[PDB]
Amino acid sequence: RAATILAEQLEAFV
Amino acid sequence: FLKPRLVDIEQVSSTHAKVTLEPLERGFGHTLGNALRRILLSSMPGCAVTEVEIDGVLHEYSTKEGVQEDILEILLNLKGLAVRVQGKDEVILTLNKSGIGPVTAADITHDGDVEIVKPQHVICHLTDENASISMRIKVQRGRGYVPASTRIHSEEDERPIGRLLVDACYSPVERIAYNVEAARVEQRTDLDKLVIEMETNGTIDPEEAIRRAATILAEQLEAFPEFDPILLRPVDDLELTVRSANCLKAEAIHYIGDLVQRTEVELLKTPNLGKKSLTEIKDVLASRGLSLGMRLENWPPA
Amino acid sequence: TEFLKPRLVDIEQVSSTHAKVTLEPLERGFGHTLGNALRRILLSS
Amino acid sequence: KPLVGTGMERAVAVDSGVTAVAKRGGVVQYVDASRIVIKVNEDEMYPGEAGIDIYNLTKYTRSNQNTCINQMPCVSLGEPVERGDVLADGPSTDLGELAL
Amino acid sequence: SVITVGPYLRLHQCGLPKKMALELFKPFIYGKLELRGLATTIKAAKKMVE
Amino acid sequence: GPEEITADIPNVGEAALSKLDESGIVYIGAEVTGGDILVGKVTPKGETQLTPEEKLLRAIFGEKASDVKDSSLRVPNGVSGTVIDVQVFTRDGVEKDKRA
Amino acid sequence: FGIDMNTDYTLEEVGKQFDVTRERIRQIEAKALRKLRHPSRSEVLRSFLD
Amino acid sequence: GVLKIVKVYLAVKRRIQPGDKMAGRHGNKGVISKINPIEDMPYDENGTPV
Amino acid sequence: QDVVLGLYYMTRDCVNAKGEGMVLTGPKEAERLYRSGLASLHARVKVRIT
Repeated sequence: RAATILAEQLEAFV
Repeated sequence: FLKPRLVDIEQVSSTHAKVTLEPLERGFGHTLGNALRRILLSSMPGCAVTEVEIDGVLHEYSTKEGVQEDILEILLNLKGLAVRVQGKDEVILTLNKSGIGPVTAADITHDGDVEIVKPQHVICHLTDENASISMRIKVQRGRGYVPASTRIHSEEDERPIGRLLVDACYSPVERIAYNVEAARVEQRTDLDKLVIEMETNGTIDPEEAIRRAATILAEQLEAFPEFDPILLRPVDDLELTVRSANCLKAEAIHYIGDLVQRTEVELLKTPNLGKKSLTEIKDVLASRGLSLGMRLENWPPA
Repeated sequence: TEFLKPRLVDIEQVSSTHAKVTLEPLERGFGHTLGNALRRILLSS
Repeated sequence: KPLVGTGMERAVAVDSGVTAVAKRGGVVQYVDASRIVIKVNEDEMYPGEAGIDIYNLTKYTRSNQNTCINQMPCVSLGEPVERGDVLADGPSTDLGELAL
Repeated sequence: SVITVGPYLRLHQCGLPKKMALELFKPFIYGKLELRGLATTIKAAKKMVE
Repeated sequence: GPEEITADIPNVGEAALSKLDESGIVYIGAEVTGGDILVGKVTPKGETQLTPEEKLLRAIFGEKASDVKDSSLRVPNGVSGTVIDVQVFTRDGVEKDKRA
Repeated sequence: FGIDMNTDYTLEEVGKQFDVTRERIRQIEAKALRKLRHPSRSEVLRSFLD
Repeated sequence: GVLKIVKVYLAVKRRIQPGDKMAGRHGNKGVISKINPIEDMPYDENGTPV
Repeated sequence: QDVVLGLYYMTRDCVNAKGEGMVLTGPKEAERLYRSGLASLHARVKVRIT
């Protein structure tokens, strides 16, 4: 869930 | 749980630009920013020149008559040549010039995917009226730093001794810096901004780099004995004549295992094999304890 | 120019509330960025 | 080059034979990685033979320590040179100074 | 050879260069290589590590 | 007997004999590493005086044991570079080889 | 050959020791080496040749 | 005794690796320990690493 | 040397700093307070230890 927050933060790029 | 996104991308030069990110929560500017800096510096597509064959040059330690630059100097200059390609992973260019005067990067023949970011870039100078240099500049694409020394292991006949290998400088990124300033969006308690000011050679667009960076970053989150060895050696290890080797390869005989299965009958029925060639093959096979018509039954295992 | 993903992952945990997880193959310099960004997020957020 | 210097490095570089020093002032007729040919000014020139000073630069060769010893031209085609000027740098020398 | 730091090391260990360890343990490597059957004979082992 | 610089070396593959010219000397500009043969050299040693198991081995595989031992100069282990020069010295009166 | 034995014996001597002499023995050897020539037998000895 | 001599001249290019000795002009010696990526390098506010 | 300067700079106190005087359940949230930049490494604090 921690790193999932990270993945959510990147959801507007990749 | 607000996710960030990008905003104005300010290009101040062909060299470098400042990309900005608006919606950043408490402390996330640093967490995202430094991690982005890392991937940005480390892993990025690059097209840096690898192989260079020059005119009369056997090694990089000679000097060509008519040019004040030493050959090693010219290689070192080429390594600093920034080019961008589109459809080709590896293209080869051709450089040609003569007469008195500087040879720039615009003096090369222009190809389909070739884009020269620095036409003024100096490869080498020309000191005499009649003095000419031709070279093939083999430019391939890769990631990270690939020195010339580790490039030779595979080998596989780099015999054209006129070809000097050069260290791979693959990477658009020169300098990356990230500054977080408090960013006030109309209504919100407190949010941060991310100003990533990067430095490039122009061969990569800022949006593209900033994109792939977080692409990879997220991409890491995806997880949170009988018989003779001699039978599998290529026919080239038999060291036959060019003719015999080509004939055998034309008959679908690529390894020693394939050859030792064939009989004299069958080989003589081929369109290109005479008695001399067969004599040679029998000789080289007998010289290593092998022959024709050898059965190994079980071709092949895996 | 394909990339590298980790193929040996093992979580050795002591008791219940404590855990030590390890990941074998990471490209050079990826271990620090991953380790750190996740630590920052884990603690601070 | 030493970024932080003394002012001696120039003397050490030049006084040692590593660098190639102009015998007589003039202009450079030819500048190659191989050789450097200088057309001597008439004042410093002798009456007979006319002549130009041709310096043949030492290229890659074995040193005593099994290092490399090589010279590079620091001058450009058709440049003013003065007597006792550095025409070419030896190994570990920059523009008449000493870069170790 | 010349020595370096290696702070990551535990007190009970030391960093040993690849080539050095190869050359040093050469007989052991031969023996093990033909012990598991990776090498036909000692000669083959020599040729392998060479 | 007299030693030879010839490119004919007992027990070597084509990969080994590739880097040498017809005379047995490595080409200028050819990049080499440890183990590569720089100069093929061979010295006479006759009647090798083998043993029974060796005699069986040879008779099985049909190999003529050469009367010449391989003294060839090869790149020292671990060092890798490019050959920039080759010099051949010959005794006055001895016939110069092809390469020389 | 002299394998695990003192010196070695002429084909005729080997013939005297075998009670069946001359050309006969010369043939066996030829077929013996032959059996050792082909691999799975010869792969072990082959690596001995460098 | 020597009939002929062949001198080959090699040019080897080595850059820098751990174990090499480096020093300033002030009598401060040292040996390169590890070669660190640009990524891990301490950097100023300008973003220029050291 | 480096290590002892480390433990010295770690274990030490200044007169005033972040989190001066506060109280924490144990070393765990002490380090948790420090690493988040909330509390200074050296600050006078009462903590429950076992």
